[PDB]
Amino acid sequence: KQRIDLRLTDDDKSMIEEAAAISNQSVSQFMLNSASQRAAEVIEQHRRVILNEESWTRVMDALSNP
Amino acid sequence: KQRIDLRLTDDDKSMIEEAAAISNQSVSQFMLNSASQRAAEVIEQHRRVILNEESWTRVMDALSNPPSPGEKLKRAAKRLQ
Amino acid sequence: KQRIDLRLTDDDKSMIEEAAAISNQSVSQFMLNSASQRAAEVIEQHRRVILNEESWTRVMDALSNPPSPGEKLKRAAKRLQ
Amino acid sequence: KQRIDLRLTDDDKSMIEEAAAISNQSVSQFMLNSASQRAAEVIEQHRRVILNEESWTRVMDALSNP
Amino acid sequence: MDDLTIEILTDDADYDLQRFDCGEEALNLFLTTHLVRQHRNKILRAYILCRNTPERQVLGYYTLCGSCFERNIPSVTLGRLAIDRSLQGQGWGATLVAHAMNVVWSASLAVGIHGLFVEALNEKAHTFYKSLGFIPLVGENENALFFPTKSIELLFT
Amino acid sequence: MDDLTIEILTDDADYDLQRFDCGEEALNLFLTTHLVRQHRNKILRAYILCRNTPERQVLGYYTLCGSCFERAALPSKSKQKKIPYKNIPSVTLGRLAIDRSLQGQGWGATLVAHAMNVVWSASLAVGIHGLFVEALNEKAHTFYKSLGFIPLVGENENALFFPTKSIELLFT
Repeated sequence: KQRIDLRLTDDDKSMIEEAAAISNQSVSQFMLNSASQRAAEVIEQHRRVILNEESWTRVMDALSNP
Repeated sequence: KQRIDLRLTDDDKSMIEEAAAISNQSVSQFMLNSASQRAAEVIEQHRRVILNEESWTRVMDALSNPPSPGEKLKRAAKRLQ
Repeated sequence: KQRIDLRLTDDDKSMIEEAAAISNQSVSQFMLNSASQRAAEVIEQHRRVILNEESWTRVMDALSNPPSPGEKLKRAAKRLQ
Repeated sequence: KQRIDLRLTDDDKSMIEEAAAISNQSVSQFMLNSASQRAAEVIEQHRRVILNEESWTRVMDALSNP
Repeated sequence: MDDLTIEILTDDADYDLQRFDCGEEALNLFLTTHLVRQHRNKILRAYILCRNTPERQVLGYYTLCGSCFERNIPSVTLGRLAIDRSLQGQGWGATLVAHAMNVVWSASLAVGIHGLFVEALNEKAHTFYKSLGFIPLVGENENALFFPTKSIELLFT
Repeated sequence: MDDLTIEILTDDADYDLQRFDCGEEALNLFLTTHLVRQHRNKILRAYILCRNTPERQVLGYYTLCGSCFERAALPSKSKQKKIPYKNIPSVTLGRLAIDRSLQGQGWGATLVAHAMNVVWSASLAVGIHGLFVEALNEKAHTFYKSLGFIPLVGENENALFFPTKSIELLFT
């Protein structure tokens, strides 16, 4: 539905083509799936960090006082 | 140097935008780094063979004392000559 | 908002430029991301206590068989009241 | 000796300075070392993939019509 | 002086920070250059022993922070603890530690905390902590000690 | 069938493909699209068994690629020293197919021998310890086993190995 302009370096492109052929995908399917899974990972990590900093905040408040 | 136009769904766009902002990269930066690193590891993992304890043992012993070519195999070798 | 000015040798600047180009980032963005990631990493590491075999055993023992407060510590607490 | 300026947000600055204090460094020293170490990691990984490709090319050339 | 208390750093930064001397240049300088900024950035909570003077003469301090132990299991560590020369040998250090334990016990009722780690630079501090109940640790952790929260709870019964 | 030869695929993509059938449709479809694309990406080297004629129809094919192997985890290695060895070089023969017309005629074996000749020639230009093949099923497994390939067991089951040294022995 949307549109994105991606520029690469003949090395990146050949390497993406090679990996896409290994995994029986189009070059677009490969780029999208790579970005999608990576974005998933990164959001999941960011969620863990947020939860960490909340429990940090909770102990540091408890050590200030009720 | 080169260009690829990806046509993206509106949900995947918002997901990738959140992740690009989390890594403070542009969407294009995020996507190209994701593709380039994933392709590198797909190629590395495709070319490599990991051998468990016993397969490793048999490959090693094969290299130490390599087996004699059997009569069937030699019979094909003399065909293509 | 805030600005940090940084001094570096020619060689350090070239290494940084090469790594930023490989990362498809600009020099400023690469250095920023590098610094904030290493800072976060350092803070998180600083909050973690990594115990070896024996220290772990001793902490677990203390949680199973916790010592009675000693005379000196009892008296300091009493001094608090 | 060259000069590069970076702009942060108070969150990032205070984080860098917590991390600097922790590792017995100044803010300037900390940021420079962070970017240098990371540059080194990135460049060594890139060199690994270039060297893998050089190997691949040698062997694949050897396996072609010899 | 019969008028000293122990308070959280009240974000006033309104304390006499320069006259404090504990005997050790590192702890003095940590007070004068790090304690306030690190308390404000929530890497630690600083408690001050002082008297009810115009400017609250600083006569001792200690720090607490969240931590965890591994190989996440939550804990607190008491990072730094220092007392002015005038107050030494009199058992004021034990008193600050007891007060830090009370802070941690109170917290442990609101949040899971398994115990208190403590940091010991030299053998003087190591023997001091060892004599309050703290369990010595070994190897790469030889300069650290531990006190289970269950023991702190026993203390206040 | 007087005039068969084994040639490396020339990158022009100018052969006659879809009139090829080996009985297993995975190998056939792999030839239909995957072989030329995987060849032009230098993920493999394709060798074509075909007639020495202008029409040049395909009766067989095999693929060669570089590969490397490693062990899962080397234990108790405080013996004398440890110089790690992380990318141990080998060659893999990925897949091999014969047209149904040439079944029961040893052409599988002669193609295997030809691949071994290619690998042995490469042996003198780059260091190559041996030759893995993949055996997807029972017939392929026993077939490769009958040429000297040693089977691997356990999550490496679908793979057999032949040392380069015993390749040199084959061509004494």
